[PDB]
Amino acid sequence: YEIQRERIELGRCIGEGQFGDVHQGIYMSPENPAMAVAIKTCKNCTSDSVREKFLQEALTMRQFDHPHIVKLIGVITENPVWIIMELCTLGELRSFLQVRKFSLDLASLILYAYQLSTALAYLESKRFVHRDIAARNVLVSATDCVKLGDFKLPIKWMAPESINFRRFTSASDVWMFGVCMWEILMHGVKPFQGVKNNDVIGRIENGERLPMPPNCPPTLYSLMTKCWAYDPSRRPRFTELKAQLSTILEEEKLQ
Ligand SMILES: Cc1nnc(=O)[nH]c1Nc1cccc(C(F)(F)F)c1
Repeated sequence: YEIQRERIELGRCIGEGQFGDVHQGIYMSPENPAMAVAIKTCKNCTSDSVREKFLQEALTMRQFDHPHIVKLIGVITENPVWIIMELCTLGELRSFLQVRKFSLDLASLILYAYQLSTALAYLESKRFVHRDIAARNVLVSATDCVKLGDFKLPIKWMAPESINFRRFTSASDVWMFGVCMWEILMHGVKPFQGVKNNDVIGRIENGERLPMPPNCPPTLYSLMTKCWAYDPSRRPRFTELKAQLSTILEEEKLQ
């Protein structure tokens, strides 16, 4: 997986990552003389601590093979350290939804939820817990294809047991997925706008939940609400979410 730096032509900055800017570029490879790629960079990669955390993402992504999870292409492990990834040419999901708010039909939004559910059912099948499911970590490969894209706490997305006890499980991922579905159906609006991170848990404990997005199907909102059961053992698994989203999608496409 090590790639010679001379094989990479760094292009334009496409966005911001947790560790530094992400660029588009070209990988001039034996298999493909002009492969379009994304290049993740890391500020302060001279710190062993930071570099270990950065490159851990690449190690993680290398373990997965799924149509809706972004693929690792390789790494450059000399300063400045870079991770070379599959390029998703339509960019981050939140930006995409906000810009295309009035060009995306409901069927596409449900499709995106469904595709993410397929990725997360796959991770569940491997007993992998993601811990940070949110629209900010999803990328758009085509107008009909989204992918999970990325391996201070995201309190507004977290399950109550995660906030209270720092416990993350497959069940907490489902809660976060519920929030991510809400985000999609809200065209990339963040949950709990105007609320302080410290006041989120009080509202959750008081039985409050994110409201039904405008134009959201009732079957779909009901599914979200099931993801947000206080007791983790009452939340569905991703196999059930995927099946229900497929039926909802098909009902929408028949409309
Ligand atoms: C990991 C990855 N793989 N393929 C990509 O095409 N982009 C990626 N990451 C990423 C992270 C943050 C922001 C943005 C951007 F450019 F805004 F979309 C992209």
